[PDB]
Amino acid sequence: KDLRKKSELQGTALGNLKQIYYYNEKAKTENKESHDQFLQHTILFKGFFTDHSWYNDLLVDFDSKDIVDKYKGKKVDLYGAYYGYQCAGGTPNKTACMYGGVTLHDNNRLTEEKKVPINLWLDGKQNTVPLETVKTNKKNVTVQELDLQARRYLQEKYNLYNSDVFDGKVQRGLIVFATSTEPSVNYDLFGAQGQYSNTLLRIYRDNKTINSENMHIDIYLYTS
Ligand SMILES: [Zn+2]
Repeated sequence: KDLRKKSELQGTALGNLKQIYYYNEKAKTENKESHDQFLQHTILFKGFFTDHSWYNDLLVDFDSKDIVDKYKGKKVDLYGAYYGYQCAGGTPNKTACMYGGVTLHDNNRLTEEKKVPINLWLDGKQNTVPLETVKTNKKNVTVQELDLQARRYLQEKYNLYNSDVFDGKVQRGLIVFATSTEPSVNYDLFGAQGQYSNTLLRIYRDNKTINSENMHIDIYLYTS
């Protein structure tokens, strides 16, 4: 208990979360490099997009200058949710923003696609979840990549970010990313801050990375 209640979220926020985890498209590219910055806690990827009608460039925000230095210049893979609202730094009017979602490319490939085990409870009762639901090709994966996939299943299966009206029964929820080599990382499914992207997605800014090898996800849902 002590997770945020769905009712504590204001108007637009709920809709924007559903926009984020169900409707919007995600960025996903392999082998990209750049030493281009805007602000010292950022890395600017010019020409990131090449078939997207609106956007051209991509500005990734990080926690600090230190973290930037780690990927700056290196060959990286990108996987995350981006937005255009209140976003600038690159090609004027054609830049998209994104928090984290960057891992080092070289030596992070897995011979085979890893399917991440999901244990799910609804008011205590266990519910079986298909294994192809969440998967990755990285030894080291950002929590964001796994998180985006898991919440999409939660939307489809449980109408998670829908209004009570449109069959949204879950009122409180918690997602846990468990690993043995380290302490777990868990998110209050209803704890995002703010109403729009730029603020809601700020949770992936730490660019948290966990090892996919022998790891699973725990989800707890409550209709009250
Ligand atoms: Zn567990």
